[PDB]
Amino acid sequence: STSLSKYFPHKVLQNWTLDPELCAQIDDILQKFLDDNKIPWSKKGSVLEISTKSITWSRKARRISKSQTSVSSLEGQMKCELNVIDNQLQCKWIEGYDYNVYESFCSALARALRDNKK
RNA sequence: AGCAUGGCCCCUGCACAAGGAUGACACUGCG
Repeated sequence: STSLSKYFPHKVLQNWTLDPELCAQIDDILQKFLDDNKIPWSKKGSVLEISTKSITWSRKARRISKSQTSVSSLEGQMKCELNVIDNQLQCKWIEGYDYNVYESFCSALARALRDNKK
């Protein structure tokens, strides 16, 4: 009953159920989301890799960029894999130490899924 | 899939704050 991770993030796979019309539009939704926020990504087979060096989708990030700030970046690096298995969209966190960037990306992705579907 | 704690995506906001909305959530505590 060891606890060497008594406060580490214990959720690393995020899943979203997808109806037929989501399953059909998942590709255009994903491309829009990723390219409208300038998010680096590449195809690694049946899987997408996202490698970010800084948060670029946050409202805070928009405030920092659209404003001339002394530091024009909110850094924090993270890698994650996007997949579709069993009519579910999965995002697995595969690299990084800051969980908040990965959960921030997940929250924005979830918002994208609710918006471009309704 | 309760209550507390917390942050996340979105809105207001020069910064720090403080709100608002909302859905997906989560470290641990009551247990």
